[PDB]
Amino acid sequence: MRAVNWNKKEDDFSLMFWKQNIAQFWTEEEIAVSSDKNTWVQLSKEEQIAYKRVLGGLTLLDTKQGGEGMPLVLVHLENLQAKSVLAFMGAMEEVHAKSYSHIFTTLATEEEIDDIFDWVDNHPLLEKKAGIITSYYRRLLKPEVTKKELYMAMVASVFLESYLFYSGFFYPLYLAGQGKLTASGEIINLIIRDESIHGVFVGILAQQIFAELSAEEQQEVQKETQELLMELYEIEMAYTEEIYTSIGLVEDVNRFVRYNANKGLMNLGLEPKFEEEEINPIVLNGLRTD
Amino acid sequence: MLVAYDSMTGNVKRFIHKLNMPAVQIDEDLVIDEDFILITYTTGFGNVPERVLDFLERNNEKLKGVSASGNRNWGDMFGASADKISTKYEVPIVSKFELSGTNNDVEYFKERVREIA
Ligand SMILES: Cc1cc2nc3c(=O)[nH]c(=O)nc-3n(C[C@H](O)[C@H](O)[C@H](O)COP(=O)(O)O)c2cc1C
Ligand SMILES: [Cl-]
Ligand SMILES: [Fe+2]
Ligand SMILES: [Fe+2]
Repeated sequence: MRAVNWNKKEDDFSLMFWKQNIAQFWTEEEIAVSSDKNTWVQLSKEEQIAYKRVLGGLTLLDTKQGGEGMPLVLVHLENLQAKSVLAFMGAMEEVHAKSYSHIFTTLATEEEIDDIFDWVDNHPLLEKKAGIITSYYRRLLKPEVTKKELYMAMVASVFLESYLFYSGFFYPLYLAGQGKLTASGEIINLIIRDESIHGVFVGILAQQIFAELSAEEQQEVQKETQELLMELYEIEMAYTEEIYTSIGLVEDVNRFVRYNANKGLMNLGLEPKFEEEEINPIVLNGLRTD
Repeated sequence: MLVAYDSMTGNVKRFIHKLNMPAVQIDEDLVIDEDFILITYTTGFGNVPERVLDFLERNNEKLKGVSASGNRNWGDMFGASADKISTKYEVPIVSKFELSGTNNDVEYFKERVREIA
């Protein structure tokens, strides 16, 4: 049985991601939110509800990715250095989830927070969305898994990392880019650079597996990947309608979802599927805090 | 003009392929004798990849400008590798683009290279 030996590299990129996770972890433990109360009380009821709800959605996706997607992906990799990178990425999804709790606590009473968690738990569209992605992970709960199964879990995982989070990421960036709730925005910004490197690393792992599939196996997972992408898109358009119509931002969000979907595909080595458009400039300004 | 580049996960490589310009992946032995433009990617906290820093120690005399691939998710560190090389060798930032670039970025890059020559 093999022990991880860092003195003989198993690939060319694992060590850099190892280091990089640790350096981002470190920047995340410096300052936090409270100053936000001033702008939080200036938002309408509908805005505060959208925010709480998206953050609820983010926390659900972080929970599933730390508690399921990273562990089940890593438990089958034969490359022990990459497996260590993932264990650490997996833990970082838990740190992010805990950050969302911290933001919640500085913005709502324990009773409101609790209602938001009840809501996320019982919300059919989030169940469905989380349910589709995690069905790729659950398929790995067995002693031996095919390359195809494992490739599809990695595609699912990058669609989560680089694409599904962005329908909720939109709002805090959009507000912060207007100088509202910018301390919470700074936390999200940090979380977003973790998630971007997670989606790059898993997408490298994916492309290695894909290179070992037969031509027939490649055509099959390419089909499933395009299906999964658009099945998710269609769920996202519906989710976007539920959360944002009250505040008039539905087509802004939808366009940001396309923009990120195309980044996720590119993490996988794939061509973009949505028409290419500039990033929302107010969101860009939110990314440009500190 | 000649384009020297570095790519770790393929994005920069995919962009140079849309270019129709002669272009070469840098390595440690490489010397470039003509004017060239560098395309780099960007590594953590807006930095220049080590291979690029080495290649410029030996090849900056002919460097006429620099583009960066990055990801706007990095905020004010988006593409910052171009800023650091631009400052360090007093050459123009040709452009910054995300990932493998959009057709606008490609067209933009070419126009900037004429303009710069
Ligand atoms: C570990 C890591 C750190 C990164 N840091 C930055 C950054 O600081 N600024 C930036 O704009 N992009 C950053 N990126 C994004 C890459 O520069 C971008 O994906 C680039 O297209 C990759 O080029 P390549 O595929 O040719 O290697 C980073 C990516 C990784 C994996
Ligand atoms: Cl990226
Ligand atoms: Fe996360
Ligand atoms: Fe992640």
